[PDB]
Amino acid sequence: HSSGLVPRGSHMQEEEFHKLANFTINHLLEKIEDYGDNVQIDGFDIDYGNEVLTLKLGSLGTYVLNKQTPNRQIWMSSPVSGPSRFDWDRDANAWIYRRTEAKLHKLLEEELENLCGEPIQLS
Amino acid sequence: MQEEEFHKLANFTINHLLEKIEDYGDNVQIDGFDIDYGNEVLTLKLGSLGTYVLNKQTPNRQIWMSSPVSGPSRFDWDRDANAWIYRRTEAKLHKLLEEELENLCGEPIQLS
Repeated sequence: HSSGLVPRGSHMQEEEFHKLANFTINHLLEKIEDYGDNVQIDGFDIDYGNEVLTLKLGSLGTYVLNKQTPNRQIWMSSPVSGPSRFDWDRDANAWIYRRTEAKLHKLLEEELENLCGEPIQLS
Repeated sequence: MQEEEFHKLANFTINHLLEKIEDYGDNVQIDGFDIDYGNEVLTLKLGSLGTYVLNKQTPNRQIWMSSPVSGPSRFDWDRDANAWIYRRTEAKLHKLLEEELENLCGEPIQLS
């Protein structure tokens, strides 16, 4: 909660990072948009622009996701768990927060069900 | 803090910041400068240097910021100082952004 851009030697080439990150973020936008149609959250609003993904859950809070290209990471701010950073794991084929080993899609699945009462499948 | 009062101040603080960083981008030369606001989120892309994100967290009555230099922070409104404060470090929101942009872009800025 004090450092930002930290150098690393296992540097995924910028081209490969954009493919994986663009595909993952696009998948999330489509599936969470369907989620808003099947549940009724007062103030629901998901949108993408200037490389940031924004999910407003009304009075429940706001999710923010964005690419941090210098670090080769996806960054997320959550109303439930705060900040986290995700790296691509070539052996698991998923985005992982190494401080806790939580997978990105499974974490959003777990938190959204607790907040809105209905399940979602982002895997 | 009343939810109504939180929305007033936070909209004022974020909007004030947006206009001043737009003027700053015109008077300095940053390759890839791009600032924008939409759906209550403020985004500052400094090209290859990274991306700032600021947004209101209404349940907590806080402004949240993600920085490529210092990472995450949370700000509360202090009625005696008239500023947003990160209580873990006592940093003011506008003074913190002033220091990092000057270090990054070489020119000073006035966000107060």
